[PDB]
Amino acid sequence: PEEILERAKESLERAREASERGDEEEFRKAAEKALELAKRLVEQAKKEGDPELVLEAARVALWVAELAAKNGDKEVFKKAAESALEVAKRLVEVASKEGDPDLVAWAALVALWVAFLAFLNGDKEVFKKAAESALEVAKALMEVAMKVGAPWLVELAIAVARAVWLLAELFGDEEVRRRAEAFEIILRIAAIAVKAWLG
Amino acid sequence: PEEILERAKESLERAREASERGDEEEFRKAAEKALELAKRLVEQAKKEGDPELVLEAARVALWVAELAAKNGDKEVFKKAAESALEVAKRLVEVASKEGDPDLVAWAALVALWVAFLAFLNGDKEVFKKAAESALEVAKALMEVAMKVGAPWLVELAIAVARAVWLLAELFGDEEVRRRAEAFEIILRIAAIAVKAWLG
Amino acid sequence: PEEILERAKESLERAREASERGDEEEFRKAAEKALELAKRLVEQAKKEGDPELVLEAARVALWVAELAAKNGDKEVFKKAAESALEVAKRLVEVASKEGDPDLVAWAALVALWVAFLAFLNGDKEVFKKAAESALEVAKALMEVAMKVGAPWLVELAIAVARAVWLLAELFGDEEVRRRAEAFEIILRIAAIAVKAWLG
Amino acid sequence: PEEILERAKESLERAREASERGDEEEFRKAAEKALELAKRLVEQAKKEGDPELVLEAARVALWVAELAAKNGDKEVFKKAAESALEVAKRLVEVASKEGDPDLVAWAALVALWVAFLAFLNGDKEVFKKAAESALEVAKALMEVAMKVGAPWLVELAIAVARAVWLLAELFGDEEVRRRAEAFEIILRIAAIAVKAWLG
Amino acid sequence: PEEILERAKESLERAREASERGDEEEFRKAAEKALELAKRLVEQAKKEGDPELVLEAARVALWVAELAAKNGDKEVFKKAAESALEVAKRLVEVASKEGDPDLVAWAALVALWVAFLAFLNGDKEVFKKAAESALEVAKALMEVAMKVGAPWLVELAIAVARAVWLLAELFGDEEVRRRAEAFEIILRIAAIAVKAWLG
Amino acid sequence: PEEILERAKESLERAREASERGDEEEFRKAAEKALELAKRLVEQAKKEGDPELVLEAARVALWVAELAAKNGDKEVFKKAAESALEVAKRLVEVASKEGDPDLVAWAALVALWVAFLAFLNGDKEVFKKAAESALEVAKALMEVAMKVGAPWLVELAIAVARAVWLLAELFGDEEVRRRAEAFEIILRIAAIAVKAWLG
Amino acid sequence: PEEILERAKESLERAREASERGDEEEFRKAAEKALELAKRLVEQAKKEGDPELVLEAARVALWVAELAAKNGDKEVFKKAAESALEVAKRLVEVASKEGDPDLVAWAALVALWVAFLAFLNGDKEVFKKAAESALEVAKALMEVAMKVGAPWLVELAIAVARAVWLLAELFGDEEVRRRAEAFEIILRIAAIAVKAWLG
Amino acid sequence: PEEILERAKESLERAREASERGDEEEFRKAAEKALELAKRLVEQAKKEGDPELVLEAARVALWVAELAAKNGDKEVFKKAAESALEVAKRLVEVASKEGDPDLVAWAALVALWVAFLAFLNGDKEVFKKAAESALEVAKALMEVAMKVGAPWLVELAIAVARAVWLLAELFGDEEVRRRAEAFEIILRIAAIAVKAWLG
Repeated sequence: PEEILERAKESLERAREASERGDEEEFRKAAEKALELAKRLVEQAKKEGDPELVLEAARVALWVAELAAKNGDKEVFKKAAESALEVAKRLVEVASKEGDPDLVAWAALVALWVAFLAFLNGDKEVFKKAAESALEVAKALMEVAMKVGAPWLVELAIAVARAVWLLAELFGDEEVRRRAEAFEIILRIAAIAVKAWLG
Repeated sequence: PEEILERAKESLERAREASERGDEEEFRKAAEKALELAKRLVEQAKKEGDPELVLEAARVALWVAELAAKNGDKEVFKKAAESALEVAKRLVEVASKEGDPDLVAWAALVALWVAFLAFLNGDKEVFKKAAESALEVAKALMEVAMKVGAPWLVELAIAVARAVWLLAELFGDEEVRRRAEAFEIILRIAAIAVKAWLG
Repeated sequence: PEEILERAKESLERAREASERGDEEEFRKAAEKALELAKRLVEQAKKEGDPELVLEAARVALWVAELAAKNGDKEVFKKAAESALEVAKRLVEVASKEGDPDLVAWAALVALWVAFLAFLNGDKEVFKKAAESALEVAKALMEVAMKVGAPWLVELAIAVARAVWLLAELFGDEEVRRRAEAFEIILRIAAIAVKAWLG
Repeated sequence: PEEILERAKESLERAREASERGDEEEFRKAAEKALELAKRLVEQAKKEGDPELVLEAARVALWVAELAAKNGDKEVFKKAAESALEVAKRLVEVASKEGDPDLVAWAALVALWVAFLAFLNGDKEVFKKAAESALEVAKALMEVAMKVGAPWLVELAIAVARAVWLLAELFGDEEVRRRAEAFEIILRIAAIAVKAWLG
Repeated sequence: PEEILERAKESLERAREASERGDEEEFRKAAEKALELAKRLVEQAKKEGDPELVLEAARVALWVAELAAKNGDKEVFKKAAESALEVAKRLVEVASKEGDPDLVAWAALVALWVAFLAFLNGDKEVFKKAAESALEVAKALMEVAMKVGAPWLVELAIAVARAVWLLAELFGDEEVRRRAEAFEIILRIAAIAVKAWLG
Repeated sequence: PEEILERAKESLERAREASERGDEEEFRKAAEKALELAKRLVEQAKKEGDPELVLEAARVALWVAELAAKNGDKEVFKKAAESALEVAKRLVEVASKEGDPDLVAWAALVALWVAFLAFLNGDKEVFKKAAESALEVAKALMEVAMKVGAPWLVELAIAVARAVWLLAELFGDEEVRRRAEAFEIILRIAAIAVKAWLG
Repeated sequence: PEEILERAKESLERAREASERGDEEEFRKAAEKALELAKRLVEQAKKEGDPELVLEAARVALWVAELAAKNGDKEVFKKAAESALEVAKRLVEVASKEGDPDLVAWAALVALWVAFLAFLNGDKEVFKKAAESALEVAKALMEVAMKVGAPWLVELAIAVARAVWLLAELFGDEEVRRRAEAFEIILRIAAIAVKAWLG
Repeated sequence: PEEILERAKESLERAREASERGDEEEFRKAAEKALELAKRLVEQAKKEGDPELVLEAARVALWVAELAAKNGDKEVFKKAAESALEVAKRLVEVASKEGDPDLVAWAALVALWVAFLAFLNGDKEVFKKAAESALEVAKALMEVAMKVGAPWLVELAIAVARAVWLLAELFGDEEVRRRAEAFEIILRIAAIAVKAWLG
């Protein structure tokens, strides 16, 4: 994972330099190499039981995504966002498996950041994918909160729902906005339930 | 119940894989097998006096329902929601029988989640069924609260009424909305009564 | 009263099964048998000085009423609501006779529940009867509060007035709404008087 | 007074039964007999120095008035309200004579209840008479408060003024409403004066 | 003063009886006799240094004024209000002479009550006279407050200004309203000054 | 100063009697004699170092001004207001010379009272003169506050600015209103500065 | 500096007398002599290291400016305001050199007072110069606050920004208003930074 | 760095004098010399590991930028702002490298000040560059806050986001405004996460 991480970082540097200079071939090549290396690192994380590696792969994926938006190359941006959301899902899975809150919060932040990058570039499709992943992460976040105490997870989940709603508000995807509003309502109910259970 | 639970879980995995790959025959087959197994597990729960089994069958039913909405296959979604509401009713029954609050709260959450899935898919019929079941659960929730103390049940019941109202607001079923508003009023009254009684 | 109560309960079960299956003859027959048995039980309560029997007869009557609304058979629903309001009046009478607050609160809740069932079915006539009975119960509630202390009865009475007003608001019976608003005003005055007297 | 009270109560029972059955001759006869007996009891109260008798005569008069409104027989209702207001005036007189607060508060409540009965039946004339009597009672209430301490009388007086205003608001007698608003202003001033004096 | 007071009281009783029966000659005769006797009593108060006599003469004058409004005889009502305001001025004078707060507050209340009686009868002329006298009393009230401590006089003065403003608001005399608003502003300033001085 | 004060007071009594009777020659004569005597008394105050004499001369001038407004004789009212404002300026001067807060507050009140008298009579010219003098007094008030502590002077100055603004609001002199608003802003700044300095 | 200060004061007295009498030649002559003497005194202050002399020269300049506005002679008013702003700049310089807060606050007040005088006379040009100098003083005020503690400087700076904004609001120079609003925003940020740093 | 700093300061003095006198050749020459010297000083800072040198170079760059806006020479202003933003980026880099909060806050303030200078001059291009750099600094600020404690960094980051939004509001660059609003939402989420993590 260490050599993998360093190679992925150097490829990200290549991609940033190619974006500043204005390359495409090296741009997409280093980008997809970084995503392949990040997926390989995610594989290594589960084969060797390391959660932090998943988070770092997510961060690497996020960096690649941000670069695409500055660059604007959508063809690679979509692949990067798909990778980032998949890594977020894997993070949720391993966190619910182990019972570690911080991983869930990082998953929620990764989902929301993919959403924000979409909102910046203006890609309604990946925006919907991101919002769906974020609401799913809110689900799993409330569930973990119920499982392992940590009341602040409840507040974080409600706030993530509100954030998804407001982001859909600015962008305009009323479908996503309706999903988010209904989810905030039902999550307020579940929140009162879990708070009473634990506290 | 254990082997039953594992078989139902594996059938749910089959259904999820069939939904991602895009199957229908295996999709509906594994789905209805999961519902049949969940109903069998509900039977086993009462024949062997286990409440938690009812909750797990509800969760399994809920998972199947969510999948239908992602999939969109309404013909199975309606059966799944009917099963989920019936399991919620059984949960209310056994909870009022024993005097266990947590079961009632889980029933309310199951009803509201069926409602939210309906709101997502946009099926006004099952939405009305879900809202009615939820208000009934609020009734039984206030009743138990009066029976076994636990004041937080009162707040949960009022909040469930408010949630049903707001969900009907977003969807638009003004009939359900009127039922919910009137129910919130009369429940505020009953709430002041029960709070004075217990506290 | 015990055998009477069990027979009334079994008749209620008959009525529920007939409503689910879709009967009318057995429906109305078991319903009117339940009401006759509940009135007989009310008789037994006074002849043997038992208040709780009155409350249980009220509950049985309420159950029959709810069933009519799900069923929609108005011809029996009106008789059931008339019975329920009469039982509420008897409850008020015996409570003011003995000086027991809880009975008065249960009377208020029974009146409001008859009102809510009317609002559900949409029968303005019985709605007016229910609202009148509820305001009368608020009168007697303030009176008892003055008699036997228990300040919370004051808050309950004001809240019942507000609830009658809001229910008339949703339904639309402006006459009942005006009665309720005027009654809330004069009850706020009486409330300040009684609070100063006792506290 | 005791035999007088019992005879008046039995006549009230006659009147209630005649109202339920639908009589007029016995209705008005028992009603006017009850009012005559209540006035006789008021006479007995002053000739034998008993304040509580005045309050009970007021209550009896109030009961007769309520019955008229349910019945709707205005020709007797006006006489009943005139009697009730006169008894309220006598109560104010004897209370200011002795220096007993509770009697004044009961007078205010009697006046407001006559007003509310008028508002129910819709008789603007007696409504104006009632509002005038109520404002007069507020005057005497502030005066007693200044005389015998008891600060809560001040709050009760201001609240009675506000109640008269709101009742005139619902009914519509803008003249009475203007009287009440001006009276509330000047009573707020007098209230600050009396509070500073006593406290 | 004692025999004078009793004769004035008996003349007031004559006037009340004449108003109920509907007299004019005896009405005006007893009224002007009462006012003459009250002025004689005011004379006696200063010749024998008794402040309370002034207050009682004011009360007697106020009673006569109220009666005129119920009666509506304006020709005597104007004389009564002129007398009452003059007695209020004399009360202010003697209070500032001696340094007794309660007398000033009673003067303010007398002025406001004359104003309220005018507002009832609807005589804009005497209304303006009353408002002017009330603002003058507020002036002298702040002055005394500065002289003899007693901070509550400050709050009473500001409240009297606000009351004059609101009364002019309901009646409509915009000139008086403007005077009152400007006076409230300058009195808030003087109030902050006096509060800082004393406290 | 004593004989001067008594002669000025007697001349003021002459003027009041002449105003009630309706004189002009004696009215203006006693008025201008009172103003001449008050100016002579102001001279005596500085020649013999007595501040209170200045305040009493101001009060005498204020009394003359009030009388003009009741009378309405503008030709003398303008001279009286000019005298009063000049006395206020002299009061500010001697107060800043000695360092005595109360004198400054009395100056502010005198200026505002001249303003209020103008607002009553409706003389926009002297109103502007009064507002200018009042804002100047607010300046000197903040300055003294900075000099001799006494934080309440700060609040008094801000309140005087607000009062000048509101008075200009009612009257309508938008120029004066703009001056006052700007002055309130800059005085809030100076107030935060002085509060931090002292406290 | 002492003889210089006295000569400048006497020239200011000459200018005030010439303004009251209505002179121009002596008016402008004494004015420009006062400004020349104040600049000479500013020179003396730095050559002999005395900050208070700068403040007194500023005050003298401010007095001359005020006089111009009462007089209205713009040709000298502009020179006076230019001098006052330059003295304010010098005050800021020497204060930041030494590290003395009070001098900075006095600079801000001088700038705002020049602004207020401009707003009075209505000279948009010098108004813009004053607002710019005031915002510059706010900059240096935050900087000193960061340098020498004294948190109240932060609040004073924010308040000066708000005051500049409101003054531009009343006058109408939307450009200055936009500068001030943006400056208030960025100063709120810098304020949170400095508060966290020090406190 | 010391001689470099002094030479850069003297060149800044040359530029200020040339701006007041109205030069262009010396203006741009001293300006670009100052920027070259500041970049050389930034080089020296990293080659000799001194963070404060970076901040001083930023301050020097900021001073040059301000001067351009007063001067209005855009051709040099753009280069100055580019330099300032690059220095801000370098400051963020070295701060995240070492783990020193104050440097990050200074970077945010530098970015916002470049933005404010742009808003003053009205150059939408550099305004967008500045807003982007500021949001990037907010990102790195939250990241450091998570890294090295110091909760106040969280509040500073949220406030910087709000400030960028409001600045875009006044100027009008709705694109930048949308970026800022979305960033504030996602930063509120990240803020709740980091606060829960640390505190």
